[PDB]
Amino acid sequence: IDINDVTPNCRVALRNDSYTLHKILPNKVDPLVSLMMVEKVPDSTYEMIGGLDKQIKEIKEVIELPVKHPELFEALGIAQPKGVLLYGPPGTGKTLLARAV
Amino acid sequence: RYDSRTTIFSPEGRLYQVEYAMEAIGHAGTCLGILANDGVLLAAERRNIHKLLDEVFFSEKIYKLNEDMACSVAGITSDANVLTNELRLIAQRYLLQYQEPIPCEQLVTALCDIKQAYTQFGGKRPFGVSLLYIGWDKHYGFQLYQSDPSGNYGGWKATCIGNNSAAAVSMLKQDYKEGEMTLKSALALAIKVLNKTMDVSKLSAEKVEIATLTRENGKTVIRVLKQKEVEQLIKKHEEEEAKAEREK
Amino acid sequence: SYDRAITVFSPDGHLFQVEYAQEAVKKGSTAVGVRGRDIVVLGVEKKSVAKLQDERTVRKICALDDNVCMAFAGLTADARIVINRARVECQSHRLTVEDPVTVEYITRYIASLKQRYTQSNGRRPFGISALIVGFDFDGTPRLYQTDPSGTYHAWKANAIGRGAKSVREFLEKNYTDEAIETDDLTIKLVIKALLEVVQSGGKNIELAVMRRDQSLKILNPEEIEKYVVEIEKEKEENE
Amino acid sequence: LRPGRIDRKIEFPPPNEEARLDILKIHSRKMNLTRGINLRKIAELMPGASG
Amino acid sequence: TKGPDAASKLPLVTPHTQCRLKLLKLERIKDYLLMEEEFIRNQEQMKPKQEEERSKVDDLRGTPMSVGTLEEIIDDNHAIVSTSVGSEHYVSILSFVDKDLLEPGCSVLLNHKVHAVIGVLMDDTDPLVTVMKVEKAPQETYADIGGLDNQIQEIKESVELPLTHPEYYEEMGIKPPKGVILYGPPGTGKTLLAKAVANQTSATFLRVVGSELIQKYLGDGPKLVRELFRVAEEHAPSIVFIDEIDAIGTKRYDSNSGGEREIQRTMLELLNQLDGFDSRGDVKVIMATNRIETLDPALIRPGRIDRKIEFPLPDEKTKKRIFQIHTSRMTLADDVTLDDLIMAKDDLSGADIKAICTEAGLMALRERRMKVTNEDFKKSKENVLYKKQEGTPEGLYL
Amino acid sequence: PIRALDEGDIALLKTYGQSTYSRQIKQVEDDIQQLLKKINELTGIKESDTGLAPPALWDLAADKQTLQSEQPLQVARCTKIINDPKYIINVKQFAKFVVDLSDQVAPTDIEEGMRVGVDRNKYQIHIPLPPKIDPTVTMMQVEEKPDVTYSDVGGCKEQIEKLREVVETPLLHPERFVNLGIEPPKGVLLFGPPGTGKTLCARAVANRTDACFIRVIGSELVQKYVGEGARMVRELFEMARTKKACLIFFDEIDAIGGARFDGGDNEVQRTMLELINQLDGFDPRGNIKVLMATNRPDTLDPALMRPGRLDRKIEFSLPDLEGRTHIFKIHARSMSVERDIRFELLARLCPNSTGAEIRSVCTEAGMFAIRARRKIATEKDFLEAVNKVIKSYTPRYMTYN
Amino acid sequence: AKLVRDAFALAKEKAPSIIFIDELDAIGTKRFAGDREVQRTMLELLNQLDGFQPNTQVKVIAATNRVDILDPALLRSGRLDRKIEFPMPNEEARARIMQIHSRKMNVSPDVNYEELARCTDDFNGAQCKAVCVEAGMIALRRGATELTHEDYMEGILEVQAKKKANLQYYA
Ligand SMILES: Nc1ncnc2c1ncn2[C@@H]1O[C@H](COP(=O)(O)OP(=O)(O)OP(=O)(O)O)[C@@H](O)[C@H]1O
Ligand SMILES: Nc1ncnc2c1ncn2[C@@H]1O[C@H](COP(=O)(O)OP(=O)(O)OP(=O)(O)O)[C@@H](O)[C@H]1O
Ligand SMILES: Nc1ncnc2c1ncn2[C@@H]1O[C@H](COP(=O)(O)OP(=O)(O)O)[C@@H](O)[C@H]1O
Ligand SMILES: [Mg+2]
Ligand SMILES: [Mg+2]
Ligand SMILES: [Mg+2]
Repeated sequence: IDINDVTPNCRVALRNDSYTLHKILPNKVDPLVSLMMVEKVPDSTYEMIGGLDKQIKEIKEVIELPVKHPELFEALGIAQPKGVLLYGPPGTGKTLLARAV
Repeated sequence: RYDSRTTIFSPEGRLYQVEYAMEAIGHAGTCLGILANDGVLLAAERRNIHKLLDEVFFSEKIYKLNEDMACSVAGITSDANVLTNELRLIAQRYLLQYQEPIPCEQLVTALCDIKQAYTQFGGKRPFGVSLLYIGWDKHYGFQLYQSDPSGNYGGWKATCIGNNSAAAVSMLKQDYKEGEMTLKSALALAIKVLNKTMDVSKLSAEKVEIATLTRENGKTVIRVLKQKEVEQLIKKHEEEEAKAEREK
Repeated sequence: SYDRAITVFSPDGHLFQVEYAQEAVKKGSTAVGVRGRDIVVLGVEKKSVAKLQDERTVRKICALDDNVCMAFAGLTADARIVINRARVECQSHRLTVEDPVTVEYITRYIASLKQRYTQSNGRRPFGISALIVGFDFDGTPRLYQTDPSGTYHAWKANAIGRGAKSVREFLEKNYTDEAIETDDLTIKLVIKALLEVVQSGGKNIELAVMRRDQSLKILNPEEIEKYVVEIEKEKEENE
Repeated sequence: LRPGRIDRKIEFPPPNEEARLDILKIHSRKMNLTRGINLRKIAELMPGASG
Repeated sequence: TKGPDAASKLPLVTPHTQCRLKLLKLERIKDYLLMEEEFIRNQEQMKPKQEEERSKVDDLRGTPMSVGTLEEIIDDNHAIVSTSVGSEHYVSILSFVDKDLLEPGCSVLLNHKVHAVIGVLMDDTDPLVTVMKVEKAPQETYADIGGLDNQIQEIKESVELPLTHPEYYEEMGIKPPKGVILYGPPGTGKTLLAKAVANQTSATFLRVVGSELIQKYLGDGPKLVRELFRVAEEHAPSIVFIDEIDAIGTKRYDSNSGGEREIQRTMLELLNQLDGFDSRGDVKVIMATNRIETLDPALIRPGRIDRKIEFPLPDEKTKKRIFQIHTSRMTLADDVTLDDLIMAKDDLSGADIKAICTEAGLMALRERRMKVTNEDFKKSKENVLYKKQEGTPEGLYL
Repeated sequence: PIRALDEGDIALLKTYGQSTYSRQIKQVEDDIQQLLKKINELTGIKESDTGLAPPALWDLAADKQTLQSEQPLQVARCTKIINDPKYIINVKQFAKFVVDLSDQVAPTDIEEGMRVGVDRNKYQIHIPLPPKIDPTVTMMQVEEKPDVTYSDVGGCKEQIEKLREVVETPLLHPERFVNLGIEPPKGVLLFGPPGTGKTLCARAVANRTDACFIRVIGSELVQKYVGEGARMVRELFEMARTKKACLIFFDEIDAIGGARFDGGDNEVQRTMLELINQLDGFDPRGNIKVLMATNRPDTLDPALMRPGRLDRKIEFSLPDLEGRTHIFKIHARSMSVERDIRFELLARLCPNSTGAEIRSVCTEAGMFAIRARRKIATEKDFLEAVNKVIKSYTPRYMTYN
Repeated sequence: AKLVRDAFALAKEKAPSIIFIDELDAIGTKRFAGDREVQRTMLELLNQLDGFQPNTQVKVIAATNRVDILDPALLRSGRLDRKIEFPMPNEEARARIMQIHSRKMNVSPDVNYEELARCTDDFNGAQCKAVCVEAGMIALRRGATELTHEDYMEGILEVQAKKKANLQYYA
């Protein structure tokens, strides 16, 4: 293990006898924040969302285009949009679109 | 907060109670009036359409104030009744002192002054009644006036107050031909506006009330359309909608 | 916690309700008034009334007497009542004393009514600041401003309503004896002062012009158009 | 809700007539519909469905 | 002493536009970078005494070496060191430890077996504090702010000018303002002016959120604040930026809750460090709040926050400057007359005068155009200005 | 009708445009970032300083001799002595042991309650140790007089006189109080608007305290572990008692002295209850004059504010006109101001402003004089500073006159 | 719990002993991880109280400024039951307090302690002693060898931080 790979707060493992580092180990993540990472993708798909073509395109302009092709924004000279907010009457399809994304 | 009483001024200088009343005026049923070259008309929506309710007056929202005036209502029932009674009293008092009909704007200003006095003196809640005025006078002829809970009136060619007042007013602005509307065209436009101003489809005749002001041989007859002519107008609008969709 | 009653003094001796009422005057259409040797002008901005409403009932410049006119700001409901009471007071003063009501007297009565309304609870202060201008002095032009509080002041040229600070700054740096030496130049000064506050075309400025021993003359849009054309010509000359 | 933390606020109005028909088709794909099951009439019977 | 640990930053490239002059500048910077890399790579390789002393010291020290707290100094070769588990040990002080630094409360380094003191831990800074230190300076400089001139001048006189030209203040006899509060509507340029100051400043810059100063444990909050200010003082010229101050600076009020009383205690520790017994030293505090009416009067009183810089919503000239700044990179078309959108009613902020730019770019992308047009800007404004619902009165006033 | 982008459209957008230099510049930027990271990793050390003395200072090969010969000794306190005598020793938190002395020490040396060292294997007592002197409590002392004297505090003649009568006069001249049978108040609670100058008076007292001055850090008294804050308060008051005529300053007493409520603060409340009985109750406190300050006196527990613990309650009101003028002169003594500056007008233009606001106005006037390259700040600069500092933070003034 | 048990055992060993648990609120807070240890300390005390053989030779006296915060179980029947109530001193109480705490000082025989008691409504014993001490200190300020009634009134003013001035409307 090189000293350059041990960044602060890296959760190393130390040998019991001499306490020498022999591994880097995955970084510690608070137990409760781990459950917020979507490991199993939901079943909702875009074709299941109807009547929201404009909304789907608008959301993909921020969730897909900036990350898929950042060079377009770099050339255009505009900052990549960061966040998108969904609001409307209850049961209109916001969570469905979130699952589809 | 600064809405404990009407007399209290907000730091920005807003009568919070008056604004609250003017916002609450939106709960009232939709009413509108289109000024036409030959007269002016009013349209109202009967929110209560229960089968067990007997229609005895036929003018729940449209009242006759003078021989040449009439004013629709929108707002609290008790406040509306008090305001209409005061309007009749003011008009008849003016007739008695001057022996000629009130020139409309005088009655509007008197009612607005009463409402302003209520919104100023402490211990009185603002009149949450916004009522449209129509009438003809020797000075300016046909006029339509809007009264708000704050006493701020204003001349208007076509306005709607109550439910979805914004949409009705906007699409009246979109399709109102200044100085080229006849009473028949005015009624057609009023029915068209009322059709989508209310969620109820088919614009049932029993659910809409229309009154028209006309100048016939110097009499100023106020006529409340009977159900037959209202149904005829609704059928005409339905046929016009079918013709328009024919293009599709 | 001292801003919920008119008759309650703050620890620093402020009648906070009156100060809040002045904020209402701060929210109205600008009014500019400048008095000349033989002319008194009351500038006003129109608010581009709705497409489908009549502007005859939105009169903001009204004459209390045959030779005294006032332009107000603030809420119209209170301004109308103040105007009506001022008219009744002028007709009563004429009745008791045949001499026509002086501009000073009408301004004093308006201030007295406002003060009486801002002196006890259960009576909200009048949220309109009135610029009363008139040749009622029988050969002398006078202009006054009645604050919503109740104090009046004699002003050669003052501004009320939205943009009052900018219009006052313009008037201070441009109102000189050479400026108002003639009626036309006084009207041009009024138009120029109101132009910085109201950036728009014609019909957005209503000018009430009163000459000595005359009646109010609400200038038609064409005349304001002619004066704006003249001012544009002057600006072109400067460049 | 500042235009730097939230850039795009997409509204989600209750589906209109065609939107309601599309939603009905989406959720009726696995259903065993019968001839004469016109969905336009059903959608017309839902004036303001939440979706 | 421990002079400033100023953030590192590469020089700035002026062309911006992808001209060959920018290519030459970047090539020169890369050449010097490769220069340094080659020099330092050859040094150790090209390299072929103190080794004996180092070996002896490390063999006496042994590994691992425990880090403990020195409780007292009994003799010149004996001290009481309390291990991390709270147990006190009467260990022997070895010769190779400067007795000058050995003071009560310091973190001593001990042998694992005999526990004999072998060294004194100097930094021992709380890891939650060493993170705050700004190492990579943000790229947003002063030229990246449209207008906010008066504000820039005030912030410079408070945090920037005093270091560069202290002569003026020394001769005038006035101690330069050592505290500035940035308050105003959201999206006005508060955090920006902070980023620009951090970029230009040569003093150590510490960033906090006003929510990381609060710790779950009872005494961790005040101690974290004390550690942060001690670290700032260690690097003499320092600027501490507490954004979102209104998180912990809320008006003190009788709270029947340890949470609230703990937050109030954190605020009290902050205001005691800022201006209380003992001078604050040469540490300048910059705070941002979109709500200054809710801050404790003590925290924002003169002496702690000496310049309450106001950040208003941009005016016409400022708005035109923020359109020029955020459209410079963009390839605008010939018909883009920004004045139309610049007019506005009263309520266009930088965030919008930038989201508007981003939305115009995206709408240009929709039509497959990399050069924006006036229609794109109007549509972007209409789409991105939908923030406030009413915020206005009715047609009452005339 | 908006149409999504395809692969060909993306390729043409990223190619149909500027491509003669864009690719080179982008690659140069990416590789420059990579080179910076490589350099940082290559150095990536910043060797942390350790307490290693100069080479000649230690130069000791007998350090290993002392390490191998000497043995670490756990520190413990002998709760009881048994009668060969046996000793009960509490090893802080480890456990309770019944050990006997090693031959090195004599039985007479070890007394009950004395903290003594013990070997890690048998727990035998080997050497006595001086009684614990807490490091935080000891660092809580001043031992460095701040450079603010009473001449720097203006507009508070009565308040300063009362403070001296409480904390200084009884210590310097006990006779004036003993002769007339007057017990001087042992505590003062400086409560007033923030920025009025309570801490300045405290610093002045510490400057001319000529006794033990202890500044109580509110952070240390509030400790993570239960019962640690009360222990710290009890150690501080013991360290005050061991000295003669000590002075304790409980700065920002509202930090811990909140009103008790029914877990809430709980632990801080326990520490407050410990200070309360220390200040007043059984076991008279002694010659320890307590100085407390707070800008919010209404949140203090009534027990802490009762005139038995805070005997004299000095109110630091906003300075009057004379006080403001004196403050202006005090803060403008060093400023290079002109000779015609009417400090009376500047005092009258700050109606309700503390000394801190006066200092802010003085600094603002100096900064204004520095803006335009002038080395003398004229009265106009002070007027502008007053407008910026007080007035900044017409129609309303129209009514007044 | 160990400390409380040891204290009670020491009280037992000495035959005529009394235990004074002052500031009982610290450990007597109503039942709600320091809470656990404090609840355990309380249980120990409630037990050492019930462990007493009735009318034993050890009596426990406790003090508190807040009975509401006190745990109801502490009072009960076999535990501390004699809730001796201490009221804010009455007129006679305040006068007597002033007399007791003004004994050591040179006091003018012209002092009307009854008037002072009337003038110090809502004053506890500690505040009354503070009033006496402040009157003495103020008398020292003027260099007066002997206290005066006006000095006592000024001390009463100073005890609550109040300042009296010649108002321009109270003539
Ligand atoms: N005056 C301005 N000039 C240039 N860019 C600006 C300006 N105001 C805002 N921006 C841009 O918009 C962003 C948002 O502004 P900033 O981060 O300063 O917000 P803020 O005032 O801190 O608001 P908040 O209260 O949300 O933290 C900036 O990072 C910058 O990119
Ligand atoms: N009365 C005064 N005379 C002179 N300078 C003063 C006075 N009051 C405050 N200052 C100046 O302001 C500085 C800070 O004021 P200080 O810390 O004493 O206020 P405070 O009332 O103790 O604050 P807080 O109540 O918030 O704890 C002082 O160091 C001094 O320079
Ligand atoms: N436009 C739509 N297309 C397809 N399904 C929809 C649409 N609107 C609503 N739904 C259905 O309604 C349900 C609402 O779920 P959810 O997305 O959680 O609603 P909301 O976003 O209001 O919380 C979903 O299961 C979804 O299948
Ligand atoms: Mg949902
Ligand atoms: Mg920010
Ligand atoms: Mg202080």
